[PDB]
This record gives sequence, structure tokens and C-alpha cells, in this order.
Amino acid sequence: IVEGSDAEIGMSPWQVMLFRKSPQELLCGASLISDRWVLTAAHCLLYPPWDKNFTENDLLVRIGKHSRTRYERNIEKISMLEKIYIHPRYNWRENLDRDIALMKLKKPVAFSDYIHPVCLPDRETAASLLQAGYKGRVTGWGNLKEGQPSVLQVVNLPIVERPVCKDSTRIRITDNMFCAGYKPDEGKRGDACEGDSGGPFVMKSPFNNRWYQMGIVSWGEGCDRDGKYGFYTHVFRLKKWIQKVIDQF
Amino acid sequence: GDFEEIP
Amino acid sequence: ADCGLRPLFEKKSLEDKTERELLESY
Ligand SMILES: *[B]([O])([O])[C]([C][C][C][N]C([N])=[N])[N]C(=O)[C]1[C][C][C]N1C(=O)[C]([C]C1=[C][C]=[C][C]=[C]1)[N]C([C])=O
Repeated sequence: IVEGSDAEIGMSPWQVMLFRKSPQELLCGASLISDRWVLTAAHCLLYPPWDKNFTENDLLVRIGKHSRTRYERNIEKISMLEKIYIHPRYNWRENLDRDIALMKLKKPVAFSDYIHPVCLPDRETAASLLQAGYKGRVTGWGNLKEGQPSVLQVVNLPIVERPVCKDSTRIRITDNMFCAGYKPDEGKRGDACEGDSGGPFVMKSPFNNRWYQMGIVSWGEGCDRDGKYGFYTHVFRLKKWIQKVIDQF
Repeated sequence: GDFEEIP
Repeated sequence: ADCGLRPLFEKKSLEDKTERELLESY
């Protein structure tokens, strides 16, 4: 996160850390959607062009974390993965279209003050909230500049109009993505950066006071560059595949 | 890395 | 279920330091 702030304790109890064993290291962000399911970006696990292709044996999920580096002895819970599911149509060849994956934990996590699931949007919620001008929130332990924080960082960014998104890159944008950030004429700045991938873009419904995950940190060219925007996986658009896997497994 | 060992 | 309601916030009726920014944009 660039131009973010330290998160408050218990601010994003769904925030999950993807962590590799050997070498021990921070892979990506992720989100807790239930006691047994985690949502992340597919590119966190598979990206052939960088020879990236992780299996369940390769990683650990760290939940209820605040500190990037510390083993939060009485607070975090660490889980092993049972199985990984990448969208059958994730396009790592071209534009990271459908950048989403599900991870099934070996055992369910008990909730706590620091661990709690985020809601997945419904058609009406997605409809009311996914509006240009509307602000969402991103969190991660990623790079501070296009440099590593000691604690989870947070930033609030407005959804940008689809035309603007399209005109800011040479990359082929799809309906499965949305962009967010401030424009050069608004004087505020901030963005996600490497290390933040797989993290949630959340919005708080004004109807029911609940937090919903609308996006997954996906891609961007550099970080917090003027006239550029961060791209996120459009969660609602991929909801049927999510549901499909959950019911099926 | 910057990381405190995990049990 | 009980999704999206944080134990230390919504459940206790406390607001985080910048959530108002979000709500104000809606
Ligand atoms: B992630 O893995 O930590 C990272 C998130 C960066 C988000 N940046 C913002 N919001 N400024 N994702 C990536 O690095 C992805 C994965 C491989 C390539 N990639 C990129 O973001 C590329 C652009 C790209 C987009 C679609 C397909 C191929 C490449 N950007 C850069 C700067 O290399």
C-alpha cells in the first residue's frame, strides 16, 4: 500500500497472509470468507511467465495478523491448505482476466476479536455500491513505494469510470475487472503495490452496516503513478464460480 | 526473512 | 451469517478512524 496508514487493531479481521515455508516469506494477501474458505488472486499461486506455480504443500495461511514479520503468539492462527482451486478460465497469458482462486483450509478456524469473515456481495448490493466515485478500502503488508511496513496498511480509494480505466493502459480490460484510485486532478493519492496481490477491496453497505468484498488486488503498472490506476478482480461477476466450487466441495 | 520463526 | 460485522467495531458500535470517508462517498 502506497500513501496508506497503519490499520487499527481488529480493523480487517478477514485479512489473511499467504506465506511460504521455504524460503519463509510473504507471498500475497487473501481474505477469509468462512471458517474453511479463503479468497485470493490466481496469480498469487500460478504465473507461468515467472515460473510461479504453488501447491497446497508449499504454503501456509496466517489469520488474525497485524504485524508483518512477528509470530503473533496469542493472536494469529496458522492453517495448512487442503486444496487449491483456480478459475478454469484465468488468463495468465494475456491480461489476468478472471484473477481469482479459492483455498480450502485443512480445518476450520474458530473466530475471535481478530478473525472474522467478510461478506460476498449479492446482485443488489453490487449494484448500489459499485459506482464510480464510491470509495472502497484496500489493505496489505505490501510495498510502501513502487519500503515494507511493520504493520498492516490501509487506504480508501474511489472506483473509477470504465472509460478512464481503459484509457490509462494498453492492457485489454474486461468486465471481470474494475479500476480504482484518485485522478491527477483530485489532489489525494494512494494505491496497492507488489505484495498486496490477493488482498480485499471492501465496501461497507450503508443499508445493513456490513462489510462486503467487491474486489481482489490484481494488477497495476507501477504504484501510485499519476494517471494510472490499480486493477481488481470483480468479485460479483465471478460469484457463480465461487458458489459452484463451494457447493461442489 | 524479516520474519520471526513460526513454531 | 454474521459476516461483515467486526467484533471490535460494528458489534460494539464503535467506528474506525476513516470508515466515515467511505460512507460519505455513497
Ligand atoms: B501482486 O502480485 O502483489 C501484484 C499487485 C500490484 C498492483 N499494483 C497497483 N495497484 N499499482 N500483481 C502483479 O504484479 C501482476 C502479476 C504479474 C504482472 N502483474 C502486473 O501488475 C503488471 C501488469 C500486467 C497486467 C496484466 C497482465 C500482465 C502484466 N505490472 C507490472 C508493473 O509489472
